[PDB]
Amino acid sequence: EVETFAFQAEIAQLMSLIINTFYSNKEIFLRELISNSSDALDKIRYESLTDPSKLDSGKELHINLIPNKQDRTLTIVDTGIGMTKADLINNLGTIAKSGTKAFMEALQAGADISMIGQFGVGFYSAYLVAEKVTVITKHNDDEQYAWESSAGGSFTVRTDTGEPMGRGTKVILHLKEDQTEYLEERRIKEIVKKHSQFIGYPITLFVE
Ligand SMILES: CCCc1cc(-n2c(=O)[nH]c3ccccc32)c(O)cc1O
Repeated sequence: EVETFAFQAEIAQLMSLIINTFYSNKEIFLRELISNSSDALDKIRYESLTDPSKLDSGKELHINLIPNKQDRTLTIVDTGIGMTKADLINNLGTIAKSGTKAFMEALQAGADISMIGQFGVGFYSAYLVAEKVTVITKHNDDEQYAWESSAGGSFTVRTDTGEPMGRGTKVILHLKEDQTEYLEERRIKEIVKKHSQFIGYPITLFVE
């Protein structure tokens, strides 16, 4: 059972802009995804202060970076609060309609694509380097779901019965053929040190 949805016009326009605009500084996609993981981890940390049972689905708060050269994928895994099915469908928990508007207005006032995260739509910077993105998530209040999109105006949502996660979100980037540098250990280390050196959770870079 696969459900197919149309992106709202503003989000489809944002995705087309990220895919078709000439912009060389693509590495910022990783900072944006680590930042989103950190926000998810802050949220489960805060909720767990008053209700420690929210950590029954996993006490470890961390971020893993998993490159796979054979599949040409870079996966970012976190054990944050996760997302419900309703949040996935509602632009992955983002204010994507108003955020896209504010980002578009900023771009005309002197901003560049690297400032995308300031408008709450940093997730979509994944399309600077990925031809397809799969988001697997598990929130304490819902079942495990997989969201997927190759852009083109639509996304799918399905239940995910393979590999239960416990709690959190997994973003799988199916890299564009000319963006395989982001699977190289030295390149990932460089980007984490440059843009994410002070994140408040352990970031483990897996090796092959
Ligand atoms: C999948 C869209 C963006 C994104 C979102 C999340 N995320 C969640 O899964 N729950 C969140 C609650 C607050 C902030 C970000 C959250 C994440 O853990 C990683 C991630 O890359």
